[PDB]
Amino acid sequence: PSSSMADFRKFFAKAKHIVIISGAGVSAESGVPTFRGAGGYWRKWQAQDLATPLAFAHNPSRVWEFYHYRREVMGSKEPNAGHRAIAECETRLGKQGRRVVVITQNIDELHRKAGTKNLLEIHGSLFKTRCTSCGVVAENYKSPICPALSGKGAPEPGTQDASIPVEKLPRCEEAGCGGLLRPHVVWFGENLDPAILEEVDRELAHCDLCLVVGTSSVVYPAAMFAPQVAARGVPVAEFNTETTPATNRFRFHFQGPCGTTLPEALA
Amino acid sequence: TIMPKDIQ
Ligand SMILES: [Zn+2]
Repeated sequence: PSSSMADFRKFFAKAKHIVIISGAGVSAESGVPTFRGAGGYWRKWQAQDLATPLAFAHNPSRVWEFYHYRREVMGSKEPNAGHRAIAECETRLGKQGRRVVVITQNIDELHRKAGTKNLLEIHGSLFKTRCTSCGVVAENYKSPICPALSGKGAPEPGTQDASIPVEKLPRCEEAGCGGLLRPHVVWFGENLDPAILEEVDRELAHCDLCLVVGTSSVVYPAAMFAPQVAARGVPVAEFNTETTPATNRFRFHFQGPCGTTLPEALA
Repeated sequence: TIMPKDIQ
């Protein structure tokens, strides 16, 4: 693919419907542990080990420890220059009658914290719960999410399983439900929300410009989103520290932290 | 036909 910014900036100068798809690179640049590999571990596991309905079924305490860690750690993280540039870009192009939509794979809400409005969080949120009994989805920023998790979730291996009994894990507070809560996060082996997918479809169908920022394009179906946009001929710009299995299907490929390239690229 | 969330 090209690495010519002047040429990217041509299309960008005129684009009316920009779709910006983001992945864990963008969060990593804020200091958010994304447990992707080849050295993204929590104790002895990575996301694909613990972010699964099987992991949750067999050890709900350990999965809760993991997401508890990840919730707490966010207290000190801020959005980075890439987040801000995306958010200001939206605000600016907005005024000019031009559309910017963010489609994120990330569950950390940094795009929201930065000021992004048109945000599709296709894999859910660290700060939302769903009740496994009644299905209610609720925002939850509570630190700690429950008393029994106070002081738990330490990432060092060797760390002992808290083994909270399920009664003392996060429970639904809807009168007379009592159900066990889970993170409102799309796990491996689960479906994305079809209502969210239809939105994403509408956005990809109607876009004239597409950016794919800090994604390693190995997570499906999100990995198909940008290639689909390049398949109607629409230019896709990959912003990434590395090349990916998707790279040669795109128009551009800008190397480096999204924090460095995006503020230039979306000025 | 769309598949569940997977790592390839
Ligand atoms: Zn409930």
